[PDB]
Amino acid sequence: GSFLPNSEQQKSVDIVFSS
Amino acid sequence: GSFLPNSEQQKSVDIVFSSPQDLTVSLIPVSGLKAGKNAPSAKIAKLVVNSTTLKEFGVRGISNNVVDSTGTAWRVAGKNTGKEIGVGLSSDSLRRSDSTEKWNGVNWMTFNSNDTLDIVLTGPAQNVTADTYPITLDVVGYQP
Amino acid sequence: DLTVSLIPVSGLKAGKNAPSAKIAKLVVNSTTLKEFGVRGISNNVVDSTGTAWRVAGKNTGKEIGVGLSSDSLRRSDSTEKWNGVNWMTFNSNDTLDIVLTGPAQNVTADTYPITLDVVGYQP
Repeated sequence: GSFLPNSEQQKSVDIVFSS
Repeated sequence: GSFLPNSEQQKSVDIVFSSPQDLTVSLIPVSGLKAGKNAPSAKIAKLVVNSTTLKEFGVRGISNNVVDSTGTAWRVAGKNTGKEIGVGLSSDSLRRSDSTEKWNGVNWMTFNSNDTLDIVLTGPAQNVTADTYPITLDVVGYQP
Repeated sequence: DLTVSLIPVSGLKAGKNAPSAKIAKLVVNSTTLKEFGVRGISNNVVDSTGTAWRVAGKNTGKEIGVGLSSDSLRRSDSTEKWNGVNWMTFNSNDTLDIVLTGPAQNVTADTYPITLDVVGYQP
């Protein structure tokens, strides 16, 4: 049993509110 | 006693520990978001995580202000205004976890690789100033 | 002569595994020989009888400790010497367990080979 740091992954996006 | 040299044999077999390996990830901003008073739990992004050789994916929000013990709710600042909004996994998404795991102590909520999850404006209705708000998530393979 | 079967346990899992988890069953049968000796064969044998050794992930290149289980070791008839080399002996027509030696080994998600040498012994 465990976590796989081997496949840890980071992701970023921009959320846009218009007005 | 004696050993029988002519009876000596070598035998070999393979042992396999499996299948946890890898995943792919995608984070899609929701179209048509409008400044001002928003609906409670308004959807703002869709998270996709995909894989064959894994199943329980873990996810946490990453920011300068994470507000719960699993990192599934946090606050983010607008680029142009610096105003903060509360974001996190939707209540429906939270209820679809596979587990609540403690990476050597650090908590993560876990989800089936291949599911989509919703990121929403958390809490009661928020009044959101027009701006661009960055969101960052960390995703990881969990394995029982 | 001897008839030898070495049977992998199926569905094993990665990361923290049980201390001493069973990983293979050794089956040695004979109509003629009362006993056999057995040693693990690898690039890193770790005790004087060759009943504990290390092996590694074929794809990831990382190690695991393997060997006869403590129960299996306690079934030995004796430890004998063949021109000075120790071989633990066991009754033929028996099975023995090969296990993950040591603590909850963090087994990496891979395939691992095991090789044993088995020899007939007449007491």
